[PDB]
Amino acid sequence: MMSIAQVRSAGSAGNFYTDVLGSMGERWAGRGAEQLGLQGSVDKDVFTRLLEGRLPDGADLSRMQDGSNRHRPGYDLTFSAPKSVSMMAMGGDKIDAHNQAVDAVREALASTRVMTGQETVLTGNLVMALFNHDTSRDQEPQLHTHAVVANVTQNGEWKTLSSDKVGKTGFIENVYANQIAFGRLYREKLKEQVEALGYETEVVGKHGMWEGVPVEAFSGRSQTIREAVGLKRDVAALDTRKSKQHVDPEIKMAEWMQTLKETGFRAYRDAADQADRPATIISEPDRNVRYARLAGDFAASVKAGEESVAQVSGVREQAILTQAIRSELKTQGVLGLPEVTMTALSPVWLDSRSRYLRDMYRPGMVMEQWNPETRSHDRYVIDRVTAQSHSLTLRDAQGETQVVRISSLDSSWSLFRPEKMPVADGERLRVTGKIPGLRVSGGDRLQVASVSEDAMTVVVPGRAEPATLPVSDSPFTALKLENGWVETPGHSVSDSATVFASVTQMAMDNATLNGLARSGRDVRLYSSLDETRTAEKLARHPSFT
Amino acid sequence: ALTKAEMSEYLFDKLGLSKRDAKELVELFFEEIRRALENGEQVKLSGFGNFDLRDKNQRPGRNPKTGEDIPITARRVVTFRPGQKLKSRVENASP
Amino acid sequence: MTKSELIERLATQQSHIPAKTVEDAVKEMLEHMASTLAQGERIEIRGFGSFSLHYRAPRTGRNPKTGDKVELEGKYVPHFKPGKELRDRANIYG
Amino acid sequence: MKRFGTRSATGKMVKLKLPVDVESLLIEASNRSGRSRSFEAVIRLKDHLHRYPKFNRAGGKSLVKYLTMRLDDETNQLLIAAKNRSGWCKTDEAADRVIDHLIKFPDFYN
Amino acid sequence: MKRFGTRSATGKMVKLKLPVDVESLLIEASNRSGRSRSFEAVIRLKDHLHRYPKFNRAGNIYGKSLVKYLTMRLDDETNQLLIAAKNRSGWCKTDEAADRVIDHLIKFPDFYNSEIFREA
Amino acid sequence: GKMVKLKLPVDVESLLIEASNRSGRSRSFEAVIRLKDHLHRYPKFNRAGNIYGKSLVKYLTMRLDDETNQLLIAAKNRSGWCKTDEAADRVIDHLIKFPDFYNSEIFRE
DNA sequence: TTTAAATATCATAAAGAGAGTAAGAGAAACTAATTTTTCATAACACTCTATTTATAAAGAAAAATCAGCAAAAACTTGTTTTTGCGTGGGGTGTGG
DNA sequence: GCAAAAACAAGTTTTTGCTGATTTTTCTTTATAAATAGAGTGTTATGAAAAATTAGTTTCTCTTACTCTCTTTATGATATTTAAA
Ligand SMILES: [Mg+2]
Repeated sequence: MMSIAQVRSAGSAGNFYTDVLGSMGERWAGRGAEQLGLQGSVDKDVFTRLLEGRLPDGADLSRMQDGSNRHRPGYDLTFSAPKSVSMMAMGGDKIDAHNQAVDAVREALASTRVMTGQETVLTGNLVMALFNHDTSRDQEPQLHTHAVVANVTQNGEWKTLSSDKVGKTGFIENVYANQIAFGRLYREKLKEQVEALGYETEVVGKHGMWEGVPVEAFSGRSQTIREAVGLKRDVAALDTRKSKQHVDPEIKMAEWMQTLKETGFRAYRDAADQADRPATIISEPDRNVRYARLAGDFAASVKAGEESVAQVSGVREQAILTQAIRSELKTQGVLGLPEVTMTALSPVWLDSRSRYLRDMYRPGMVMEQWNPETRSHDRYVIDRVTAQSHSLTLRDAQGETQVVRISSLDSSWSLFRPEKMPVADGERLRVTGKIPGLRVSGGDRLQVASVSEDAMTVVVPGRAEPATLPVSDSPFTALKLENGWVETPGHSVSDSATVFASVTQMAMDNATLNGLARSGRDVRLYSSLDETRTAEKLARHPSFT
Repeated sequence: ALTKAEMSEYLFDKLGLSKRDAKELVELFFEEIRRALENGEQVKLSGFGNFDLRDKNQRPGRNPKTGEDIPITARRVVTFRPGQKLKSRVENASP
Repeated sequence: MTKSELIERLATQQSHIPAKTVEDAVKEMLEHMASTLAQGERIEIRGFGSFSLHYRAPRTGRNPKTGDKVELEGKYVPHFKPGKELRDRANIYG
Repeated sequence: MKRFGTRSATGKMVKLKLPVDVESLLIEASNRSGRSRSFEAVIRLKDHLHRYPKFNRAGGKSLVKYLTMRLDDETNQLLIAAKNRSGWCKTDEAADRVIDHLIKFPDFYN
Repeated sequence: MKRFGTRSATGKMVKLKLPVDVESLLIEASNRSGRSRSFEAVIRLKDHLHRYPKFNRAGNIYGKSLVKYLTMRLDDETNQLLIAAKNRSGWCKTDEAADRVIDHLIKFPDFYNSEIFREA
Repeated sequence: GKMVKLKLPVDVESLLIEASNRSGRSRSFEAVIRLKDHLHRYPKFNRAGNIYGKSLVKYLTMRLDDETNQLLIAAKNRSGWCKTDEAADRVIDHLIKFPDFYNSEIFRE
């Protein structure tokens, strides 16, 4: 059996895979492995260096994105067999029946992509480190080896192993498709050696799988998975996988021999070897009266306990509606009288065509760079934008300044725009980024009960206990938050929320109407168009009352 | 009279430096001379002149209006000796 | 310090402006001052001082290396009067 | 030059400022070519931006008539690069290039 | 009037904007050729794109005159040539097609698949 | 009888396809136009002979108008032959005499 | 008894318009960033003078910066050129 | 299926050392110029705040390029009918 999984991070696997004498020890192989001069034994530091991108040669395959190395380390090519072989190798059957069997890695699909607007090239070799494991995750006997194939392959130029989501012509696509074929490729060699060793072989079921009585007893993981689940099976396997626990090899042998007390055969080698969505519309022409009525209806909905969401398009219109909503809630008493003030950071979107353009950088805004060493963002405030050197001057919380050329900015930098906002009893807030100290994430709808000009009472969703946040008057310590009473059309999806929306005479477009219905079960739409003339736009899937 | 604002505008027009850049640069240009005179160095601006520093002994000064003698305290002063080139451009600089 | 050292200090403090641009700014400021003096005009910078031209009437003269007397033409000469802040900062006595 | 050079001008629409005595030139060109005023201005701006990247100039001084120019993505990037390279605001750079193209090439049918 | 050609053009159907002064002339040429109106327009345009890859424009001859729209459905090669000319000239696809059709009507009033050109 | 058909042997079918497709005209309209052209040019049409009849005959349809139908009716007095002859034989003669024919002013090319 | 026609009648396929969509025109309004005006307000100027301290005069050397240039180093522009998702999958259920 | 990060060639701007050019610094004795305390009076540079204003973006009404769909003759084949040898 070969189970194939994607390695996630170099730092994880480098320590994980490097960490009864074991099986035999660690190893490595590959037709391209010997080119770098590394064979057999492989050190921990070099293994993690190869996983992150540091080749034994001078090449470097690191790919920095979002402040982190997004390069995929490689693919884990595992090799495993039923409990029969592990029970054999427990006698201590020489182990090599599996090690040489895997040492089928003697790679036909190995290829790299080399453009010239158009192509793959048959490199045909790679560097694969093989780590030998003795038991399963239940510590029950299961001899298997993880052959970690790093995403590093040598046309005389190094490149990552081929991948292509469209076309599926690359190495990884073929390996994933040929999973069962490669499993059956491995399947044969153990029996081929056993034909000289004379032990029993027999097909057991699906896909020609072949596999001594205690074999059923040593399959606790398979039995538990079947009990829990009755392929995407994978969820149960991930959920029920306990972490590795240390066991003394002779104590483990004692436990195995005691638990297998009754059903068995040894005395097998003694003889066998002798081998030789509704909607409703209201019409109000003027913005002031329409917003006042909409906000009053929203406040009435909030008072009775009905879940409601405000909805307008456009930033300025959103601000106006938010002001009206807050005023009407204050009249209704849902929002508390003693308002306070605080600062917050709202994200500014950037991309490749824009982050090298000076026009969107302004003094008074915040820049954060993810420090890979401190594992936190260093916060700066832009003090100067200079055209003569195309350079921003950034000031830290300590007050020192540094000059950075715009051509040297990249995805590691995040640009935020400071803002100010009032807060009172019952205010609704949206988290816009990785808020420190909380598992809350972007878009989450926090609620605040009370404030004391120095700290806030906030209800984290699902925490069921009052968490507290600081009040800050500086960009360097402001929270990545926003007010969440009025949202953007189609921003959030809800199957039951009522959307108290307002639409102008020109926002009736298809996308706005589709997102509006998507935002909730029902919409109490307020329209700028005349009564029953706004209903002309209802020639769509959403229905009237 | 010539003004820091006038020199700032002149730098803006002839070099393109931003208004903040020109203002800060002229203010720093004056402040650096003030600091270099504060710490006792001589400033030799070739083509314009020298800012020598002179140490003065006490003198028997007086109040000219009342005639009462009031001693001049010993002090250190800045003296500007124009160079040869600047004087040539100024010899006929009639207002 | 000389002019080059002054330019170096200004460039070091003003990191964003290139050194060549700072040198050009210093030379242009000096030329502006020299031209304003040549135009018979007064320079006044609060906290630094004032530049002005004073008339010298035609007078007698002598060549001290030989002693021969030579009368000269009347001409203007530059003069400098330090400001309050510069006087306080440059002096080291009470 | 840098009358309003520090401002942000990433938008796709330019409220072109024209002297009242070249608005007549633009209207005449529009009538002769059939193009809308914005079309004529934008296409002449593209032509000038491609032909002359360096546009050193001495810098009107009368009443001004404002017109709406709706650039496309390619013209907007070139114009922003040019305004950053010259220090002028987007309106002034666009007006200078449009006026130069109008005076030098009176028809521009290509 | 004539707008900027911002939108990308890849569809095969085009609404030919012909001045009412020249719609009748195209109908006359069509009954001269024995070909259908729309097919006459297509067969004119596909060869006009061949004869004059570079095409100087007329100076808004009709302008304020009324216009009528004719349904056109082009083939792949004609569509490709038209889009190439549209990108090389900066007008919209409708205006480029209309102007080239008018030019081919004026120059060759009895065009016959590039082998015979004109009689009137 | 507005509908009448043309006896076209196998050999002339390829020539008709070539001439009509290069002309950019449909088969029916091309047939009617060619028939009217041959009727126009030779009002004194005489026996030409049915030489091609040594091949399998195929029919191409057409729909006449009043003018051409009456012209064929009157031309059938000139021959005493069948109406399929009156329609087809002159069409074959025109197809072998004037391919590449836009109008009367443009000659055989 | 065929057969050479005579005249319908469905099948559908280049045509040919009506409607919907979404984006361009053009004059208009809003918004905040840059520019010019207004306005304190303290620094500057001038006078009163008895007397102590500097510095032009010139002119030919020592010498002390400098600037223009030639060469390299940082740097931006435009264009290729490599990568990564995410996958599929037999069991013995592994690979944070 | 496409960005986005990385390599690479191409100028382009900014910095850096060299060496003659160019400007500075020295010395001789003698006259005026300048240096200056306090105080009063009137000017004037100059930074803060405010008002103007203008670049930039968003709005409102209309129009029409571009596409989809509904209708229509047009081309054509299948089909029934018919007069003569
Ligand atoms: Mg393992």
